[PDB]
This record gives sequence, C-alpha cells and structure tokens, in this order.
Amino acid sequence: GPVPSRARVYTDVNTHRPREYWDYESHVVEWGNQDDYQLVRKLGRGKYSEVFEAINITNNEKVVVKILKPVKKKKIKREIKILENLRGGPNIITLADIVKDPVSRTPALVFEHVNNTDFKQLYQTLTDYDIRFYMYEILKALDYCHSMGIMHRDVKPHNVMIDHEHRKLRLIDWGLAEFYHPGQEYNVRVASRYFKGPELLVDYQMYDYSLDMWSLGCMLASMIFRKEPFFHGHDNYDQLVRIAKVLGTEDLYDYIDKYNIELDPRFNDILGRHSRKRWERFVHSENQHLVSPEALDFLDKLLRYDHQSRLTAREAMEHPYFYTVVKDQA
Amino acid sequence: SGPVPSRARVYTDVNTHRPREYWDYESHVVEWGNQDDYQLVRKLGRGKYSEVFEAINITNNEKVVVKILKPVKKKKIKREIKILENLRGGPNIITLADIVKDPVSRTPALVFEHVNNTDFKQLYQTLTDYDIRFYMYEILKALDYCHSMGIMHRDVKPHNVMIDHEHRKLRLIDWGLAEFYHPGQEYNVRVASRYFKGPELLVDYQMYDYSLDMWSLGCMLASMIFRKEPFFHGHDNYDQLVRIAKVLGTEDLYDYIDKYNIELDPRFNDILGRHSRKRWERFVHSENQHLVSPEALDFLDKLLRYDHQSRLTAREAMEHPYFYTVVKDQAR
Amino acid sequence: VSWISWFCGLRGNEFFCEVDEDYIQDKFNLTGLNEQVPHYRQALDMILDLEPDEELEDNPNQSDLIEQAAEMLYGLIHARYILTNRGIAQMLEKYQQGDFGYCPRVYCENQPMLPIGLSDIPGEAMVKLYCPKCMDVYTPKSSRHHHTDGAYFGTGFPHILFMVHPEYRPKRPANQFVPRLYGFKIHPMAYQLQLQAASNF
Amino acid sequence: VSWISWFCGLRGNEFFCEVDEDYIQDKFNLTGLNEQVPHYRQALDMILDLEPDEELEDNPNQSDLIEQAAEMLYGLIHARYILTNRGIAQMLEKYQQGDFGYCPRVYCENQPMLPIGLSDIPGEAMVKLYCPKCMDVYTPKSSRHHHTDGAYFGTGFPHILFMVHPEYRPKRPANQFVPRLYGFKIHPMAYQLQLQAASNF
Ligand SMILES: Nc1ncnc2c1ncn2[C@@H]1O[C@H](COP(=O)(O)OP(=O)(O)CP(=O)(O)O)[C@@H](O)[C@H]1O
Ligand SMILES: Nc1ncnc2c1ncn2[C@@H]1O[C@H](COP(=O)(O)OP(=O)(O)CP(=O)(O)O)[C@@H](O)[C@H]1O
Ligand SMILES: [Mg+2]
Ligand SMILES: [Mg+2]
Ligand SMILES: [Mg+2]
Ligand SMILES: [Mg+2]
Ligand SMILES: [Zn+2]
Ligand SMILES: [Zn+2]
Repeated sequence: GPVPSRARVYTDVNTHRPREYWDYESHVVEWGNQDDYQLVRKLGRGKYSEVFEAINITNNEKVVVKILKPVKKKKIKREIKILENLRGGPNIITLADIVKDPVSRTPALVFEHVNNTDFKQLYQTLTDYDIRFYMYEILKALDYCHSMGIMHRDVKPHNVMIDHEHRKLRLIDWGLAEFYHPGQEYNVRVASRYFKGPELLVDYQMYDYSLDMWSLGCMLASMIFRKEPFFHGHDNYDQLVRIAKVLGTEDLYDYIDKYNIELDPRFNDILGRHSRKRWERFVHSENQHLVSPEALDFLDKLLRYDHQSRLTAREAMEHPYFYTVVKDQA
Repeated sequence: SGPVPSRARVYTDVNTHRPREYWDYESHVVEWGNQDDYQLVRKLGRGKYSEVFEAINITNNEKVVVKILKPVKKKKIKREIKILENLRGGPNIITLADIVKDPVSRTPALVFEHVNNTDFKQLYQTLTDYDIRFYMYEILKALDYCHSMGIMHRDVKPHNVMIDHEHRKLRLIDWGLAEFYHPGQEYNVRVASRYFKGPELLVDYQMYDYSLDMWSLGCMLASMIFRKEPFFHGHDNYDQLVRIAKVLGTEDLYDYIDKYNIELDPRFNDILGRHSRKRWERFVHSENQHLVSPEALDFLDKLLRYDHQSRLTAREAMEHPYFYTVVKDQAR
Repeated sequence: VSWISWFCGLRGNEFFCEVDEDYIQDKFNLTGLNEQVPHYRQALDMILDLEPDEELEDNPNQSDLIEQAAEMLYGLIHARYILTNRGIAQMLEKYQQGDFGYCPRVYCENQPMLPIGLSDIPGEAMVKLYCPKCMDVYTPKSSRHHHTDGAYFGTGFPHILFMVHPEYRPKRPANQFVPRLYGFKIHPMAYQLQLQAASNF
Repeated sequence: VSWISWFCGLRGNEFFCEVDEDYIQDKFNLTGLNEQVPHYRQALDMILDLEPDEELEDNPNQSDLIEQAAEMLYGLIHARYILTNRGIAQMLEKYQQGDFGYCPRVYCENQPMLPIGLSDIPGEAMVKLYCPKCMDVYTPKSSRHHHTDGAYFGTGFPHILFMVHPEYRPKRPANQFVPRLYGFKIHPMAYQLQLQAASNF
C-alpha cells in the first residue's frame, strides 16, 4: 500500500495529553442563557450553519451568532472542543458562549465581533508590507493550533477576519478542524477546492499540519500576484492539473512514487506533461510592487507536492519575507 | 272676548329699548373656535335635543364639558348661543367657553366649565335646613339676573342646576328652552318639565312672563323641604293640574281662569271636581320635620300661586325671612 | 313580509339592524335629509310600508334609481338610529351573537367586532369592523360586506357604545406576538436596517 | 401527475410550495425525522414517486394513517426547505402573486402577507399569516387554511426571509386609525375609565 507519513513538528502531542482534550466525543457543553441574544443582521450562511450579527442585550455589545444545524452529533462536539482548547490563543477567534434552542435543540455559537473590512475590496488595496504583516499574523495563529495538535484544514481568505482599522486579524471557521494523531488516516474531502493540497487530490489519507501550509501558500500567491483564486480549477481533477501546469509534472510523479500512492487512472490520462514554470512568470505591471525575491522564495518553499518537504509554521516565520515585520516589534 | 292680556311686574320693558343685537338671536353669528382642542372622555348625559360629554381640553389640560347640539332648529341653536353669551359672567350662570362645530357634518357643539357635581340623586336626602336655604338663595341670585336681562329660563329643575357641595358652588345650566321676554307677545306652552309646569302652561295661556320660573322654583323648594321628588307627580298635562288642584284647592283655580277669561279645555272641568285648599303643614312628617319652618312654608305659599302675576319675584323672594340666616352670613 | 325585515334579512346585510316603528314615524329624527337623498318621499314611503305612486304610471321602469335610492335613505337613518340607546341595545345584542364577525388578529383571540365606517360621507368608503380589544379597524372577512357604505354606520358608533356601556370594554390582550428565529428574539435594529435597505431600491 | 405537484395543487394547500427534486434525494437534509413521523419510508417513497410495498397494496389498514402520515413528512420537509435560499425564492415568488392573502388591517392597505406557524411543534397550532407592514400575525380569511399545521412553515420563516432580502421590507404605514365621535378625538383617559368599569362586573 501507500507509504506512512508523520508530522515533523508537534508529532506527539495528542498521544501524551490527557484524553479530555483530543477526545471531543466525551465532552460536555456549558449551555448558557440564550435569551441574552437578539438577531440583527445576516452576515452569511452555508451548508453547515447560518451566521447572524446579534446584540447581547446584557452588555449592549455586538456579538456574532453562528447557528449550527443538526449535522453530526460528533462534528458539533469537535468544533466546540477545539474552540475552547485554542480559546485565548493568538489571532484565534473567541468562543464567548454556547447557547441552544430549548425547543429544537439546535445549538448556536457566539463569537467576538470583528468589524471586517471585507477582503473582496481589501486585497486590491493592500501594499507589500501589509501582505507581509497579516501573513505573519496567520502564521502566528497556525503555529499555535499546530502546536496544540490541531489542524485547521480550511485556511482560506473567507475564513480569516481582518479589521484594517486596528490592524486586527482573526482566524475563524473551525468546523473542519481536527486533532492530529500520528499514523492515523483522515478524510480527503476537506478544505476549499482552490486550496486543496496535492495529498487530498490524490487520495492520501495520512496528512498532517502541513496541509494548512499549502492553503497558506495559495493565499500568498493569490495576493502577491493579484489572482483570486490562483489555482482556479473546476473539479478535484482539473485542480491538480492547474497545479501541475505551474509546479510541473516532474515533481508530481516523484511525489507519487515516493509514497507509492495509488493514483486514480483518470489523472495520468489527462495530466500530460507540463514543465515547472518560474514564479517570476506570473509577475506583471500590476502585481510588481508586491513581488520580491524573498516573497517568491518563501512561496516556493510553501507550495510543494511533498507535504513533508513543506515549510512549517515556525520555519515560515523565520524567513527573510518577515524581516521588516519582526524588527518592527521593538 | 278672548283671554285677558298680562304683563311682567318687574323688568317689563328691557328688550323693547335694548339694541336689536340682543333679543334678536336669529341675526346673530357664531364665533366658531378650533374644535381639535377637545377630546371626549366620558358621557355625562344625553337627551332629545343634544348629547353631553365630559372632555379634556388638551391645550390647557383642564376638564371641559362638551354639549353636542344636533341639527334641531336653525333658530333654536341661535337662541341658546346668544343667551349664554348675554348671561355670560353672571352670578351662578354657567360659562360658555367656546363654540366649536364638526367641519364635516356642520353639527355644532358647546363647551362649558366643569363643575364636579355631587349628584342630587344622593344629595337632596343629605341636605340640612341651612343648606336648602343657602342654595335656594343662590338660584334666586341667578334667576333675578336673567330676568333682569329679559331672559326667561322656562326649564328650572334640579336636573338643570349643578351643585358642587365641596366648595358650596351652584350653577344654572340648560338654556335651550330659555327665551327673551317681550311684553304682550305670546309664547309656547309646551316647555319645561311636566312636574314643574306652571298652571298657565297647563291651561294653554300663551302670554306668560318671568314668573313661570318662580313656580318651578316653588316645586323645587317643596320637593326638598318635604322630601318628595317630585312633589307634583302627574302622568300627563291633565293629571298634573289635578295633582296641583288637590293641594292648592279648586277654589283659587277657577278664580285664576275667570280673571283672565281663559278658554279652559272641556276635559278639565269634568275631571277637576272639587278639592279644598290643603295646608302646607299637612305634608310634614318625622323625616322632613327638620327642614320645615314657619318661614319656609310662608315663602313656599307665596311661590306656588295660580295667578302668575301674584307670585313672588326673584328679588322679592330674596327679601324673605327664609333667607335671613343666609344674607347675614355675608359679612366676611 | 315588511320592507325593513326583508332588507335586513338579505345576504350582505347581516350588519344591519331593523329600525323601530316610531323612530321613522317621528319626523323629528329625519330632518336635513330632503336634499341629501333623491326622491325623498319615494324612498320614505317605500320603506315605511306605504302604497307606491297611486296614479303616476305604477310600472316601476328602472326603479334602481328609486328602490336603491330607498336603500340609501334607510342606510342614513340607520346611522342616526344606532347612536340612540334603543339602537345601541339592538346592535349590542347582535354583538353578543357575533353577527359582525371576530377579530383577525391571533392575540385578540376571536374578539367579536363592531361595524364602523371610515367616513360619514356616502360613496367614499365601505363598511369596516372595529375590534374593541385591539382598537383598530379591519376589512370584513367575507366578500358579502364589501359592497356596503360605511356612512350607513357612522364613525362614532362603536365609540359611543362603550361610552354608555363601559362594562363591555374587553381586557387588553394578555399576550402578544414575539418573533422567534431559531429560538432567538429579534433586535429592533434589524427592522431599522431593513427599512434603510428598502429605501435604496 | 406527480405527488408533490398533486398535493400542492389541492384546495387548502395554496400556501405550500413544491419542494425541489434533489432536496429530498439528498439524505443530508432529512436527518432526525425517523422517530418523528410514523412509517418513515412509506411516507418518503410515496412522496418521492416510488412504487408501493410491492404486494399488499390495498390500503394497509386504511392508508389515512399512511397517506396522511406522508403529508406529515412533506410538511416538515417544507419547513426546513423554505429556510434555504432556493425555498425562500419560491415563497417570495408566491408572495409577489399574493397566494397567502392580504392584511386584514385597513391601514396596512392590502399588504400581502407571509405564512407563519406559532409553534414548530405539530398539532399545537394551525398556520397563521404575518404582515411585514404591521408586523403582527392574523387568522387566515378563508376556512380552507384553518386545517393546516403551522409547524409545516416554522416560526422564523418570514423573519429569515427579510434577513436575506431586506429590500422587500415595506415602509411602515403612513396613516393610522383615529377615533372620531361627532368630530371629536377620544382622550386615552376614556379607555382607562372603561377598563376600571369593566373590572366591576
Ligand atoms: N467575528 C466576526 N466579525 C464579523 N463577522 C464574522 C465574525 N465571525 C464570523 N463572521 C462572519 O462569518 C461568516 C463566515 O461564516 P462561517 O465560515 O462560520 O460559516 P461556515 O463555516 O458554516 C460555511 P463554510 O464552512 O462553507 O465556510 C463571514 O462571512 C463573516 O461575515
Ligand atoms: N358644567 C357642568 N359640569 C358637570 N356636568 C355638567 C355640566 N354642565 C352640564 N353637565 C351635565 O349636563 C347634563 C344635562 O345636559 P343638558 O341639560 O344640557 O341636556 P338637555 O338640555 O339637551 C336634555 P333636557 O332639555 O331634557 O334637560 C347633566 O346631567 C350634567 O351632568
Ligand atoms: Mg467559512
Ligand atoms: Mg466552515
Ligand atoms: Mg337639562
Ligand atoms: Mg334642556
Ligand atoms: Zn382585535
Ligand atoms: Zn398588516
């Protein structure tokens, strides 16, 4: 079969910690008073939940309410445990209270409110230093959850809140987040299509924290090259082809043969042969002010087929791309 | 030969010299104020001619009584509205504040001052002797004014005199049947309450004067000091006179008829019969004993007379032993 | 079969009450209506159970300009009549039966309503229904009453009814409608934001 | 003739909208209903245009406990469906046609209403109607809709509709009912006195 793979950093964290941590199924919920919340405005909604802007009438502050539908009785326990374990962490969204409808038993999460200047009209207004700054903020958060033995598995611009007014960044949406157990296999139907790691596209169930680092790379590329999304695919097949046309087909088969991955026959029929293009190719007169030799080098070490050969969150923070940022913390 | 003419003893020629913009209410115009200043609160009463409401003038937040006049007669409305203005400011006379109207239906409405009336349904059985002497003197104080102004009330009844015992306040209302007095001129005999109808109204004598109110005042006095409301309890305009004839006697009745050659209706003398004049001391028992005095009976005896010309005037009535304790208590 | 009993018994005229005998016979209560309704005596004698024009060509022709002009008269008379103590007592009796209907509002709990006109002027508005519990006017349920002038009932009929009968004033609703979305209340700011969004087309 | 189109085409079911094909075919949206409706697969396959039990087809002990148990299922499915963006769009289209009716209140001026349930629990309350202008619930005009569970529409359907579509929120009424008796307004003290008089029996 396939060749086993384990995480380089924070490999054994859940395999020594008390079971009242990585075992979210045996966890219980501290259900608070729901009547303290009144809906005001719909911020968004999706397949799993509806999200509202609400006002906590007890303190007259603005609170965001996330209403979880009865999807899976263990998935709800997963996000609620992770949110509490990462609670108080750097750039991690704050779970305030966990209420539920006494009639329908449908639970609802409430969070702190971040006046998000939406990135639909923000990523085209960011400068070079701004991109370097917020990227360092995500790493500051990604390194924490990875150290806590928790993968995010859904790193996307639609799941990172930015209040440019106060230079505030928060990472949200921890529904797809999961604890990391070494050797144990996971599901490959996670994360956004445009941010799916190569391991998820070739059905490699034994991934680790490095999955988020790929998603982070796609974000960086989409920002510094002004192309959202960068790897614009149409399915889980065309997606890898989109990647193969950039990273080359040369290193792809090397990634497969290294782990003896049982590749789906439909791939090699449509993969063809693509040479590895330079990162200096996607640079034009618009994104030129965002691209630097350090930026390309950092991105080049982020987007790799081999998850084991990708930069870790701490390693990524120790990069020339984040020199102007760290030195400005005096 | 028809009936014998009759003229008023006091204030005989008042309207026959005054400017015509006084007794002629038909050529009068109305100062219609803003109606939106009034909001209804509670129904105080209503009758054949009008509806009466308790309202709050939202401009000054005071209590105001609204009388809504229905389109009865386009001259009757002009009559009460002129009299109320002519007697406005008078002693114990109700005060016409404003005269509004519905801009849609053109139905006028009168507003008056509010008098917290401790209703006489449960008051006339609580009054003492001095109280009766006091308020009766107050009515005379008002009746003498309108009579001096050449205005008959023609509707003097307990239901038309407001009494606020709290502040010893008395006001005379309901001036719809009120009419200016012209000497010699004939009027209508279908006025005033049945129990307070003067003998002249019951025998169809169209030429009456201010003295009509003095009879009605006598009926009030009798009903109060004898504790019998009403005193002359009749069933029609025929039995009413019979009720009176059984007390004042049939002797002085025919004398009143023959004096003025009144064309008496044939049905009367058939049912009148013969009744002797009973004493006023006959209607006195253990209940009304504290209200009856020799001065009270003497005053009442001079009030209730068949001959209107021989009845006490309002000023003459005030100069009576019955009102000695009252007048002397104004030395302040 | 009389005229008054026939008219009030018709379909769509369940709101109407039968006017007493002497109220129309008393000409004191009918003044000011001469130059207000066409063919006054024709409209009067027809509803008063009197013979029609004895010699003038009895053939009705289009008495829709006469018979439905007699309906106009009785309608206006009915307006003056239901303000009187006798008229109110009759309406109050129909009120106890529920001839006028019940309040559409859920939290009024089927409170029986009274008929009411928005205007005292004929041909300006149709008859409405007044709930004494919520104190607002409603459009009649059935389509029957959608063709009846509100001027035939007046604007102050239900108002004057509780003036003389304050004991019939219903206790104000013990409950009210509270918006619940997924178990949550709705802050009033939500409705303010929606109105601002609505003013953008 | 399908099942969904037939049921929604029935009289008294004008409030219902036809649920899309794949929404019921997607078993992700039907969870938690197994021990909530009797004969689950019977209720499911019947409305999904599938063949019967294959054999004992004659109504399995009076299919009024099966067919009207299939009505129970689709009703609950309709509640979850009209909260989705697709479901709302369908109801919003019916809203434009006025399939639900207009507000009984006069000063709402025939504002089209939305269906609403007072409770999300079946057999506790019937379907009501929500006017977005006066923001109160009313009892349906016709007697047809007086036999339809409110749990089949939910308590937060009209609320969540204007959450995603705030542009459809009507401007609050420009006019209101003002009591007029003989041209006079009525002071609020009047209603207070009547309530005190009413509390004396
Ligand atoms: N703290 C906050 N301040 C302002 N908005 C917030 C917020 N927290 C969350 N949001 C809102 O949450 C929305 C995203 O919701 P969320 O990602 O939790 O839904 P979801 O995870 O169920 C759908 P999917 O999994 O497909 O991404 C964002 O559009 C944002 O507007
Ligand atoms: N100033 C006042 N303060 C309190 N109540 C007053 C008032 N003025 C009038 N009222 C009310 O007016 C009612 C009488 O109304 P009014 O006498 O004017 O009707 P009316 O004359 O049309 C009927 P009728 O001629 O048969 O007596 C009394 O019951 C009294 O309660
Ligand atoms: Mg999300
Ligand atoms: Mg999510
Ligand atoms: Mg009076
Ligand atoms: Mg009077
Ligand atoms: Zn009501
Ligand atoms: Zn409405």
